This record gives sequence, structure tokens and C-alpha cells, in this order.
Amino acid sequence: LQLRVNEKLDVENILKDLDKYTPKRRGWTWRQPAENLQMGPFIYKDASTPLENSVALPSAKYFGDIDPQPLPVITTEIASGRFEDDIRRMRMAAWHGADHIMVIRTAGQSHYDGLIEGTPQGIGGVPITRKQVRAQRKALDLIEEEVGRPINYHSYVSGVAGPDIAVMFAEEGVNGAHQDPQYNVLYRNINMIRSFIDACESKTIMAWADMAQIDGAHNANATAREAWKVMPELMVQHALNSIFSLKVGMKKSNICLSTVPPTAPPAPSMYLDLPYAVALREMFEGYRMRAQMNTKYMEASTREATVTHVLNLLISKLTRADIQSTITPDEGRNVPWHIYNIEACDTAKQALIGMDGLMDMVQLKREGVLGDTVRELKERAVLFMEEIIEAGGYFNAVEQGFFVDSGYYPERNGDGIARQINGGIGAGTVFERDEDYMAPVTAHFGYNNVKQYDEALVSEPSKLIDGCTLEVPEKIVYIDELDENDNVNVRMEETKEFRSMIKPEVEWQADGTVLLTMFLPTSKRVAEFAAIEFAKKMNLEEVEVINREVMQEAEGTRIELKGRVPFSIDINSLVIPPILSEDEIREDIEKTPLKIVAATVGEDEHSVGLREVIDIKHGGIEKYGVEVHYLGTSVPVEKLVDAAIELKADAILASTIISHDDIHYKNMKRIHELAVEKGIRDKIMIGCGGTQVTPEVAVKQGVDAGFGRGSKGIHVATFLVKKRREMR
Amino acid sequence: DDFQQRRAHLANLSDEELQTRFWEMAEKIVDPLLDLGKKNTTPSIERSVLLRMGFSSLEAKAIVDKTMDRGLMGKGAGHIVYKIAKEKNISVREAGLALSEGKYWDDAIQ
Ligand code: B12
Ligand SMILES: Cc1ncc(COP(=O)(O)O)c(/C=N/CCC[C@H](N)C(=O)O)c1O
Ligand SMILES: C[C@H]1O[C@@H](n2cnc3c(N)ncnc32)[C@@H](O)[C@@H]1O
Repeated sequence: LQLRVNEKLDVENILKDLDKYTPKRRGWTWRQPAENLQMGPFIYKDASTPLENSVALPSAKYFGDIDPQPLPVITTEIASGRFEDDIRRMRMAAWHGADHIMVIRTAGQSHYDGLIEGTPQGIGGVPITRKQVRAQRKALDLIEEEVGRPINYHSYVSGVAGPDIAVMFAEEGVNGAHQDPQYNVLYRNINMIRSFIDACESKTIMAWADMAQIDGAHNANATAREAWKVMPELMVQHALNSIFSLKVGMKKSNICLSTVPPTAPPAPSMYLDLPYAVALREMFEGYRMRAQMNTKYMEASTREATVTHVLNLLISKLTRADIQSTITPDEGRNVPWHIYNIEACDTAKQALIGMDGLMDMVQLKREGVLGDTVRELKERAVLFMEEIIEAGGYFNAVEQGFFVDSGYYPERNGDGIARQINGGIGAGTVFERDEDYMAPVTAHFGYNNVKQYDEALVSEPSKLIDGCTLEVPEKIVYIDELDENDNVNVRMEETKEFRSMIKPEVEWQADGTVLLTMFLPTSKRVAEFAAIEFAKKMNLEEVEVINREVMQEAEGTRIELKGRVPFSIDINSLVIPPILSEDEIREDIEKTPLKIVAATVGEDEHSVGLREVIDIKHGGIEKYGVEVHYLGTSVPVEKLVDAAIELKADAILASTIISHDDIHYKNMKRIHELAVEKGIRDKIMIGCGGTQVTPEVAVKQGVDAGFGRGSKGIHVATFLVKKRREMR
Repeated sequence: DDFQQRRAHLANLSDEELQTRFWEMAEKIVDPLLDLGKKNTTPSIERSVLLRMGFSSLEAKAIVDKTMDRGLMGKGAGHIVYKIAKEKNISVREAGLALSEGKYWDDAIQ
């Protein structure tokens, strides 16, 4: 209950009663298929069920604002440090097509040896707590009621306290999450023994909750000297995590591979990345493909980022993607803004719909260079498996730097990351289960001696205590806050003020940030400092240059800047004036056919402008089906006046270009005077225009409507059916 | 390549041999890892048990911290809380709060 399209989200009210909040549902949801789905004039071969409410692409206006949705779950990453600002962004993206919202954790959460509580402020992510998760899911339950399609909510289970987060996530109905033992070992130097003993329980809890599981392999792209050499390693990592998760009980159809195409132009990226994609998908038949986008080969140009994301999407379309995740185009430039998550989702939706049913017309030449390379990659990865075995196992191979090595396996440069089996965070916190070890709950992985307390309860070890929190949700302990200044509550009294004024933001309410794009006719360095000056001279604060592209060394430089705006504006103190369509006009001149007489009057030889508003070339009255009987140039006062008569016309239209002695505004007179002086001036209309002509000093000449510098055909035709829907 | 003389023994495998070999070995690698998770535990696995039994993160750290100090991890933090609840005829909840404050660790060592 709540949520109307035109009323903002009551963020205040959502935080109320969180202690009494239950997730409306559990597990992951895919999108619905829509066989031969018709939308407007088109049939779609790869679409999903449409949304009840959404925001269609801009050029959807030319097709009845149809907003078709592709078959893959579209992801968006939202997490700015203040989850309560984020909620508002989620509703934005949700309407723009996103049904998978992924919240990155606050910097370093892996190292938190336990859950945390309440709503501390984050950095580079949101601190993940039971309160903050309840808030977002509660809010999303509304946003998915509104848009009319379930949204999967997603965060991370990584770190030394996976079992912990996994319990809370399973409880609070989180739908998907990352969990990869290898992630903790290679990138957070968590101790390898305890990382893997832990993942068994993590993955079992997520198997229970029916969560989608994404793996960590996309981190091997980030950490590689050259990404186009890491593929044999990716394969190994995708494999070790998958076969591990399968055997823990996780469903083969809930196990997703985080797979980013390794390169970007100017690298011949399709050529390099298409075989790996094909290879991986053949070799990993059965598992789900979670396609991610490029972040390694990226910079401050959002245009460049978008161009590479479309080729990224092309890889997914030429192969397959169960989940198609996104990256905001400004990613390499600043922490993601509201507008750029919406660029992300728009881009994804548009390119995929643009490729609808492409595979009924395009197919992979699977035999040729493509097929050979697919082979070779499989073989390198099989070799990689073999050397891991020959060296005594996984732990040994990690001890030996098999991983994160800048070589192209089997090449080994000897610069990979070595972790010590007995070393790392959480070293020496591994305990052996005793013969009488026991664990009284649902979803425990390892040895569990229930039969000592009751043979019959072995398959429901939770009964020993009449249900655990997975069965009995009231047994859960809610905690509101622990810090008392570092909480959402404080942060939001901090700006009750704006929640009846208004100012710009990029992530947080009234953060005042805005983007300035300019070109300057000088070297890149000079202009960089030049821009900051114009910026301050524009009253902007905290100015900094966020992107700089050369047009040419001497001629000029593209510069983009962010700055804060040091003042607000009242919506109340804004003055705002309270659309005759293309189709409304073409249709009038059908029910009631219409005709015109046009000429360039005086001794005016200029024919260009008059012609400009008649010739269909530039959408002149001609386009709309008006009958035009042109008379030429130098046409005299009367020959034009006589004509409307001699031809039976519903309007005269004349132009004046030459202006000396006010010859223009002048002629409109003798035209209106000789239009009444004859007796046509009340069942006819009369319009004129020219270089020097204002629609005002034109009504003050007797003629009905004026048209000045910059008048298109739309302006004339719109008027010609209006001054006729009054008289007639 | 190196690679050439490395791949030599795969040269003649069919794609299916090659793929099933890929997975055969993956599984050979992870088996000793999964077997470690059956036979052992950790502070976070044990805390995660306590969360399921109805204790807060705060209360769970408290119990496991103390469980490690008494060299009792191998019996199971939840098993500890359960046996005590039974023996001193209280509630799983009471026994926990109790244990998290230092009471009963004596009785548990037997
Ligand atoms: C190239 C040019 C010429 C061309 C004309 C091209 C042709 N065959 O049609 C020729 C023909 C080469 C020419 C001749 C001269 N012209 Co001349 N011509 C120009 C110039 C540079 C082009 C303007 C143009 O083509 N307009 C482009 C269109 C898109 O704009 P527009 O004409 O204003 O029309 C728009 C609006 O007016 C409106 N509109 C216009 N009419 C109508 C009618 C209706 C019904 C509606 C709804 C809308 C509408 O919609 C149009 C598009 O938005 C202009 C300078 C200028 N920029 O005004 C002069 C200019 C108008 N002509 C000028 C002059 C001086 C001359 C000459 C006398 C110069 C000389 N030789 O000594 C000669 C003689 C004039 C003559 N013989 O009649 C002067 C005007 C002097 C004055 N204000 O009295 C101008 C202003 C240039 C200048 N500053 O010297 N020149
Ligand atoms: C498997 C895993 N665990 C934990 C963390 C980070 O969380 P912490 O700081 O260690 O607590 C990461 C982060 N890297 C990916 C970023 C977004 C990306 N583009 C995405 O696809 O997910 C990770 O990948
Ligand atoms: C610095 C931080 O430590 C936490 N924290 C954990 N326990 C307490 C406590 N008893 N009092 C205050 N903060 C606490 C947070 O949730 C926090 O923001």
C-alpha cells in the first residue's frame, strides 16, 4: 500500500517500523518471455513482458512511446554511501528498465569479522546492515509493485564473515549475491583454509534462500597487466567456484559466471573477445552467464564508454547472457551520478531491442579461426587444471603464484600473488569438528551429530529448538542503531529544509553538484586552468576538471568540469506559463481540403525564404498536404490579391526580404487594404514574413499573422488550420 | 609455446573428452576443499549458527569469543548453548545470554 506515480517516495515514512518488516518474497526472479509480442507497429522475437509503468527511450515518441523490454535481467549498481538517497535513484532506474539493483559494500567490508548494525555513512559503497537492507527491500517491494515487474535485490557475501551476512541476507529476502572463496583469498588476502571452509556454509545458506550467485572472476580482469592474456585463468576460476558450488547443493541454474569481455578498442576487441565468450559458454553449458561490461579500458569520456558497452552488448547478443549487468558511462570520471545509471539502463535496453532477433539473420562461423581459437583456449585451461594437480592441489598452486600472474598461461612471468596457507587474515581460526560436534539449525553444511540427541531429527536438525530463524522469523534479533550521530536519522534532519526549495544534486539531496562542458581554443593544459576560472566566475564551488580531450593540439580542447552551486531557488518564486501535433495538422487538410496562394511581393527577387516554408525539403506547408499555387518573385500588390480570387483560395501568403524605407511592413498594408477594398478580407486569411519581420508589427498592418527570422513549415500550417477553425 | 609441447597430449582428444577432462580435474581439485568444510569450523560459521538460534551479532561474538578461550570450538557453539539450556533446564535464549556473560562455562567443560 502507497506509491502514486506523481508523488515522490516518502523516504521518511519508509524508515518507520523497520523492526516489523518482512520481505514480501524470497529467491531470484527471471523475466517473463513474450513470444511474438506486438507493440505498436512491430513484432518482437526476443522480448519479455512489458512494464505497467516505465520511461521509454527518447525516440520512442516516434512510435507511440512503446517501451519494449529485452529477455535478460538488466542490472544497475547503486550505492553512494547514503543508501537513503540511493532509494530514490532505484525508483528512477527501475522505471528505466532495471530489475536487478546491486548494492556495493562500503570500502573494506570483507574484513568486518561479523555483521554490523544500523546506518553508518559509507565510503565508496553502502555499509551492509539488517536495518539498511530492510529499508531497501521494503522500498523495492513498492517500486516493483509500481513498475509491475519483480526487482532482484543484490549485495556481497564476500569476506571473513560470509556465513554471517549469508544468514541475514537469507532472512531479509535478498535475491542475489556474490560469493567466491577465491575472491577472498586472491584480492583481500583472507586466509585460504578458512575462506573455503566458510564458503561451504555461505553457499548452503544461499542455496536455501534460492539466491542467484554471481562469481568473482571479473576481478581477474581488473588485476591483469594485459586483460587479453588472462583468459585461461578466468576459465579456471569460473570452473573451481562452479563445481564447488554445485557439490555444496547449489542449483546448477543459480550459479552465474561474472564474465566481462577482456578488451576494448583500439584493441581489435570483437576478434579477441568473441572466441573466449563462445568457448566459455560451450565449456560451461548449464551454468548461467552474467555478462558484465568493461571497466578496465575506460576513461573520462562517457561517449567512449557507451561505444564500448554496445560492443559489449554485441558479444552478449552474439552468444548468450542470462543476466546482462551494466556500467555507468561516467564510471571512469566520478562516483556514479543519478543521470548516468539511467544512461546505463537506457543504453542496455536500446541496443538489445535494436538487436531483436538478430540471430535469425546472423550466425557464428563456428569453423574457421573462431573454432580453432575456441579450441586452443579450452586446451590452455585444461593445461592450467593439470599443473594445479601436479603441484599438489589448489592451496599449493596459490602458494606458488599460479594466480594473478601477468603471463598468458602456460606462460608464467612470476609476478602473481602468493598467499601462504598458514598466513592471511583469519590465519589460525580453523577448528576441527569433534565426534560430538552439533549444530541445531537449518542449512548447515558440515558434519552434524544430531543422532546423538535424536535419530529421527537428522533431516530437520532445526527441530531440536522448535525452528531456527529461517523457520521462525520472530526469533530474529533486530538492532536499530549503535552509533548515535552516525546514523540515517541524523543525516536526514540535516536537510528537512529541502523536503520547499530546490537545488541540483548528483547523488545526495541538495549536494549542489552540476556538470559543465566547454571547448577552448588553446592547448590542453592552459585551457584546463582557463576553464576552472570561467567556472568560478560562474559562481561555482569546489570546481574541478573531470575530463579533458584534445581536438587538436593548437586549435582547441574539450573540457568538462564538476562544481557545486552555492544557492537554491524557490519553486514558488518561479514564473511558469501554463501543442498542435504533426498528425493533427495533416488530418485537418483532409476532412476539409485546403488551398493557398503564395508570392514574393514588391520588387523582391529573393525567392529563398518563402520557398523555405513551402518546399517539403524543410517541412514546409507542402509536407502537410496544402495546395500551393506559387506566383514567383517581383509579384505585384494585386496580381497576388487578384489570384486568391481567380483561383478560389482560403489564404494569401507573401514575403518581404528587402527592407529599405520599411518597404516590407509597408506592402502588407496595401495587401490588406486591397483585400478589403475588393471584399475578400473576412472569409480569407492573410499572412506574411521576411528577414526583417516580427509577428507583432504585422498584426499592426491589418494582416492576420506574422512570421519572422526562423519560421518553419510547422509554424505556418499550424496557424493556417487555426484561423480557419475560428471563422470556419 | 612451450604451449605447443604442453598441449601435445590433448592434441587428439575430441571436444567432449577435452571438456569432461576439464571438469574431471576441476572436481579432483575441489574435493579436498569441500572435505575440509565437512570436518571443521570457524568463528563465523559458529556465529552464523548462533544467529539462526536467535541471538544478535553482539551476543554471537560474545559466545564464540568465549568458546574459543575454553578450547570448546570443536563441540560447536550452538551445541554448547543447547546442552546448557537443557541441563540447567532453561531456554536456548536464557542459556545463551547467560553464556555470553561468562556464566556456565564451568559446567560446560564437563
Ligand atoms: C544571397 C542574397 C541575394 C540573392 C537572392 C537569392 C535568391 N535568388 O533568392 C541575390 C538574389 C543573389 C541578391 C540580390 C540582391 N539583394 Co540580397 N539577399 C541575399 C542574402 C545574403 C540571402 C538571404 C536568404 O537567402 N535568406 C535565407 C532564408 C532562409 O531567410 P529569409 O529569406 O529571411 O526567410 C526566412 C524568414 O524570412 C521566413 N519567411 C520569409 N518569407 C516568408 C513568407 C512567409 C509566408 C512565411 C510564413 C515565412 C517567411 O522563413 C524563412 C526561413 O526561416 C540576404 C541577406 C540576409 N541574410 O538577409 C539578402 C538581402 C536581403 N538582399 C539585400 C540586397 C542589398 C540585395 C541587392 C540590392 C544588392 C545589390 N545587388 O546591390 C540585390 C538586389 C535585390 C533584388 N534583385 O531583388 C540586402 C537587403 C537590403 C535591405 N534590407 O533592403 C540583404 C539583407 C543583404 C545585405 N545586407 O546587403 N542578394
Ligand atoms: C566477488 C567480490 N566480492 C567483494 C567485492 C568488494 O567488497 P569488499 O570491499 O571486499 O567488502 C567485489 C568488488 N569488485 C567488484 C565491483 C563491481 C563489479 N563491476 C561487479 O560486477 O560486482 C567483488 O567483485
Ligand atoms: C564506529 C562504530 O562501531 C559500532 N558499534 C558497535 N557497538 C557499539 C556501541 N556499543 N556503541 C557505539 N558504536 C558501536 C558501529 O555500528 C559504528 O558506527
